[PDB]
Amino acid sequence: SYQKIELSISLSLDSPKLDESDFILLSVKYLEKSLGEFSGFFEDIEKLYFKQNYKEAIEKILDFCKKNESLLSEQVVQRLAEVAPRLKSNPKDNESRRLYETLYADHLESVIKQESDLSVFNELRDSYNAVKPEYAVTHETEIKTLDEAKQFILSFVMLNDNVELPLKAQSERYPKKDRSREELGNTPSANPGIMKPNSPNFTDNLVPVRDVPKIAINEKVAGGYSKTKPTTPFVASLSGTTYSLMVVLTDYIEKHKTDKDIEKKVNQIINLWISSYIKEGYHSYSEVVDVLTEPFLQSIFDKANIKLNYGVLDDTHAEFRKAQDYVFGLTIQSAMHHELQERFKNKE
Amino acid sequence: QKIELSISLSLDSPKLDESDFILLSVKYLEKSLGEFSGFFEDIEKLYFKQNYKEAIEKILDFCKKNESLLSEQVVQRLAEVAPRLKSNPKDNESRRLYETLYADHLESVIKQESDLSVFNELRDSYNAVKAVTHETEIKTLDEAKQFILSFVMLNDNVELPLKAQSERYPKKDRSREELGNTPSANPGIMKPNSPNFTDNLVPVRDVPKIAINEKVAGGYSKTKPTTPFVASLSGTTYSLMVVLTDYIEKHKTDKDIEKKVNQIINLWISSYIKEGYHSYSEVVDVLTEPFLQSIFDKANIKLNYGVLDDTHAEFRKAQDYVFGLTIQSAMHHELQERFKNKE
Amino acid sequence: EEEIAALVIDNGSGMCKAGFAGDDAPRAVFPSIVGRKDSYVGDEAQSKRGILTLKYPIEHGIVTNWDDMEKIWHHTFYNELRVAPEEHPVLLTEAPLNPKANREKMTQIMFETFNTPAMYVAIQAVLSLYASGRTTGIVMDSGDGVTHTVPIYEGYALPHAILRLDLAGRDLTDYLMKILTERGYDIKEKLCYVALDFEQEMATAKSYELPDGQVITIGNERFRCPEALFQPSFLGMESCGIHETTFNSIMKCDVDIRKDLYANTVLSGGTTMYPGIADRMQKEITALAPSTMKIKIIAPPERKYSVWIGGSILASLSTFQQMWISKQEYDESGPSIVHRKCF
Amino acid sequence: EEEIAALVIDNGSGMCKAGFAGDDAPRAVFPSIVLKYPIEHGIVTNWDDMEKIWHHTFYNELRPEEHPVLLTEAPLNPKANREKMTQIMFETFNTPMYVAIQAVLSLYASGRTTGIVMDSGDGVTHTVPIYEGYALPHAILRLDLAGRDLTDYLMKILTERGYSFTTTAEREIVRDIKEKLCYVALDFEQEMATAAVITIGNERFRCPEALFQPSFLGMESCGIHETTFNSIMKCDVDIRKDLYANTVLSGGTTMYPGIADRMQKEITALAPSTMKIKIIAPPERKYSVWIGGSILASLSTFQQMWISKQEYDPSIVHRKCF
Repeated sequence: SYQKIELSISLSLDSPKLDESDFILLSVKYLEKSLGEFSGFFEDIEKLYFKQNYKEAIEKILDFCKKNESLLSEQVVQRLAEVAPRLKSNPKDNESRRLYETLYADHLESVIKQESDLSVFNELRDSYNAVKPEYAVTHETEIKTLDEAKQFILSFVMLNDNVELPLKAQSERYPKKDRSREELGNTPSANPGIMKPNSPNFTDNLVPVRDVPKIAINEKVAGGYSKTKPTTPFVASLSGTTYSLMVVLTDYIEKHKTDKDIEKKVNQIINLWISSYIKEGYHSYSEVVDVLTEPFLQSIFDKANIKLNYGVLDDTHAEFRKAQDYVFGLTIQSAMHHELQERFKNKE
Repeated sequence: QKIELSISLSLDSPKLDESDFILLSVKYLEKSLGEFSGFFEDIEKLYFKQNYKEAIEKILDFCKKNESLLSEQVVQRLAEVAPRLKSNPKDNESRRLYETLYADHLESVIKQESDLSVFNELRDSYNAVKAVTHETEIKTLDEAKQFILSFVMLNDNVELPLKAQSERYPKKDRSREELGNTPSANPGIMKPNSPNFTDNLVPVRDVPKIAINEKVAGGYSKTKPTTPFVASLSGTTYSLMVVLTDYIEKHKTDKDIEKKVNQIINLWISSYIKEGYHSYSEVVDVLTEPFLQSIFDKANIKLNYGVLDDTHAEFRKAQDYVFGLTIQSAMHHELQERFKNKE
Repeated sequence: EEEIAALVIDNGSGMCKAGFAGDDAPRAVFPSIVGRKDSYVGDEAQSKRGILTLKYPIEHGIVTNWDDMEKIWHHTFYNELRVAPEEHPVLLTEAPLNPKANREKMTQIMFETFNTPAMYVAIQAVLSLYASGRTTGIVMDSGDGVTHTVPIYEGYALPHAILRLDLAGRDLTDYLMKILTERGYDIKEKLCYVALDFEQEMATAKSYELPDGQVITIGNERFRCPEALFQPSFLGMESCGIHETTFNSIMKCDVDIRKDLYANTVLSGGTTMYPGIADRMQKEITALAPSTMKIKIIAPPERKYSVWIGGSILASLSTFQQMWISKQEYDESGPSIVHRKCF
Repeated sequence: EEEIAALVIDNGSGMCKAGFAGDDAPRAVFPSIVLKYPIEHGIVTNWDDMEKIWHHTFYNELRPEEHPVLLTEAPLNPKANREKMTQIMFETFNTPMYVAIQAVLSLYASGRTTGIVMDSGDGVTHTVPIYEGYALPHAILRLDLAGRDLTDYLMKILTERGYSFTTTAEREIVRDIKEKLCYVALDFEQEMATAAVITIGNERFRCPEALFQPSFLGMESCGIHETTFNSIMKCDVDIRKDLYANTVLSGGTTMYPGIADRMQKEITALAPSTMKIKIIAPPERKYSVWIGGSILASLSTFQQMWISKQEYDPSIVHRKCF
């Protein structure tokens, strides 16, 4: 009966690890199903999930719920209304976001895979080799596939703190990373963006047993990023090596501002960096995005008139839905997690 | 409500005779009603007498008067099957059951009495006409009977005068056809087939097949059809009377002769029935003749013809007989139609 | 609604055939083995023959140990049919010439041990004819332990003609062992056939294999195998064959009924499943009989489970309602009601 | 209306256990041979024959259309051996399903949802770590050694003490002895020096020592003692305390008396000198998986973790189930 899918959320909305994110994801399903013209709302709230504006959208959702309380029920609005005021997020336990983002990257890749001319990356080489020649890349005359484009683009770690330092200093934000200097180690795991190794994955979303790092959040750095931006899934820092993409790119912007397609070609790169870095576990959308979105690093784009779409796809639906499903189950099986941690306590 | 319909399912029998109506109908009443002890005892007395036509009247009239305590299925269905009931001396199987059960119940009454000394005296009244070859004094009944079953030694040649006194002995139906031998279950109930309780089954014995010559005018099976078999008009009873009259002549003003002779006659009657030779209604009918009554009138003796007061026991087991006899016929019918509704 | 459904269990010498009423198939057939959980019944035991001493409760068709037979019933009702019997009425099947005890042992069991709501015992050979849709005839039941030739008339058997042979399926298989091992080579009984004239056939004197051992040609032993039934001499039993057992049987009857019998010869059992027994029983019986009579030999194909079919067709009868034994009856008349009601 | 029951089936390598939900008793336990076994070292290999175990299961033993069905699966089952479980039941059997990890079911039986469980059956002995009631892929470890093999071992060992159990019925005798008399010994070596169906043998402590050391058999794998530790150290240092203190023995081959005290010792010495080691053995370990599932099927909330027939309208097995 359907009233077991409704109770299920009445019961999934009562877990002690529910946060701001999971609410938006479960509610929509709840609205999408309690109802069955309201197409825009699941896109308006969606756009906001990719931007981490869970704050306003929770409320708009709970404004639609009341306005359309007619086609919904007293119970859904009651419950939904009780849970919202009491909401916070923890990077460590914000894991639905992580699935979304892990799945989003693979989505931004086909896109880039559908973006044919990969010559854009090849030309970028001539700019790296002039930034750190001592560490010059000397590879395929042509980067033909994104896997080739990706590995090299991930090779900017060769550009040391030395050629990037002029840039890292002026940021006010970078001095505020909160990655502790305690080398906690490596832990083996089943999915990369969802670094949590004990996360309930779907067997479909399972990758090989790769060894992921454990990173700690130094809560005491005054101004920790995690403190200022808690929605961002796991962040102990801000993307340092992004400062390096910029060197290779500052030299490129100025050499190919002459070309008229640079607007496209710069987003092809920035988007790829954003995707591969989220898939491979190195960072989070926002860790990378907040750096390039800096007063000093945006000037370069302004001078040559480039408008960046920092990897923002407006068809993020499949990813949304897939996550709505995550929480659904995660929440039920972790609420009985204590039904049998209470029935058992009735044997002793 | 399950019991009423059953008797309504038993009343469709193609083969129900008269003796079968009484038993089930009383059984219908024994449950529907449940102060009526006077009726049921009076149905047994008539049933023993084979006076069913009078009984049926009483049964059809007992329903009108007490129709209020019954159902309307009972009260119609009897007066619907009663006028079409004809007896058949061949297929009367319930009747035979009743009397085989009384033959065991009347000999026990004489096994309950201790003086089997009447019998010894008779041998001395037997030896005057034609020991009985026996040297063990008559002590038990299994020798008193055997010596009385031995009266068959007094053959036609020594009973024939009395045969020429009867006007009913000429009218006899047994056919001269030698039909042979049947391994029966019981002897009164000779037939190969009769459901028989494990209560009444006994060692396999071979019993004769009897044929009625129905051509005879006025034959016994014809005049009185209630009596089964071919009705056993007993000619061997005439040889008894030879000894009985002679016993009355030698031992005469015996204070206890009327007691002593009823012992001889009943046991004779109950030995002949149990062993299959003849049926009650006919041992009795030979003796009812006026010249055979006379002899007992010459000494002032009144013949208690094997009649017992407490025959409820035997009555009920015939209800359980006809009930199972009738119902199994009904399922049998069903099968026939349904299977012939398969072809 | 949902008047409760009956359960029918043919307790045979070799296997137990159980099912529910108004069905066309036995739900569960399993060996009658109790090996000894405190016991193992059924095919399971057959699997653990190692540490268990298997015993067969029903021997030669009749129940010898009641201690293990109760367990073929818990198993049947409870674990192969998964029904509590308290709820469902239970017919049982019985063998010809069943003593009285066993009929009173059952009643005690299922109304006391199993607290059933209704019971009923019936000769397995009657039910077999009930499948053929006949009420009068001769049924040659041939199980795995005992083969009988029981005459049934108007719904009832004639205990005097029930004839028995201690020759059976177990035996033929066992005899075959001698001969197979006599060719220098579980079994392929599904290739054996009964010849019309064994002697001609032996004057003509096909391919069977499993992975282990070898491909084997079924020898001339194929017809010899069922020829044991016809000539039990192969088993050195002078007991007469099935052709004869049947004729002799027919003649222990009144000569009025026989014609019917010669025309209603049902063959029952799996030992009769051999192809060609049909033409043989005939050729042979015709020889021993009045050429005028009709010899019809009737072998239906549902014969292996014929006993069951008739039983279902019997408990699946509206008119069977009355026949069953209500628990109170037992609670009143004791187990003796078996005879008073199950005739 | 009545609350129709759900059904719980643990399709096993050697034996199948079906019964009915809630019941403290599984109704049926029956060898899976169809003579060919469908399930292999824990993973169904011939599916077609298993469709048959199912007919028997649903019908002949238990007497699907109106009963929901929860088949059990294994850790790290190839997942396409999952969709198919979904497909047969919904389609062939038109069931009105949820597939679960046996191990998860055992811990669940324990009354707890986090620990590491050792499950020795006949096909495979798995050591699975469960946290938050979730099977952990990066730590699941297995051994293709288990009870069936141990029976075989008892055969060889006696084969040389002179008794001979060659036949098929005879093989069952061997299983019978392993099941009971033989035991796990606390100090093998002392006990193979005190050395110096009931025809008696001193191969009572050696048969289950094969679980601890598979060398007898000739297998190059570590004892269940270590498949456990190893698996543990592939778990976050943080959760180890618990796993150590929540170790449950389960499966039928753990019915050998005394595996407990040993599991404690061997691990204890291998373990951090400071952690907390606790082994929890239920006496009902033989059937602990099932019981585990009954509870669940009878949990009010699990009722929506199932899969609707319309929800089915086979890749929902990954996304609505675990």
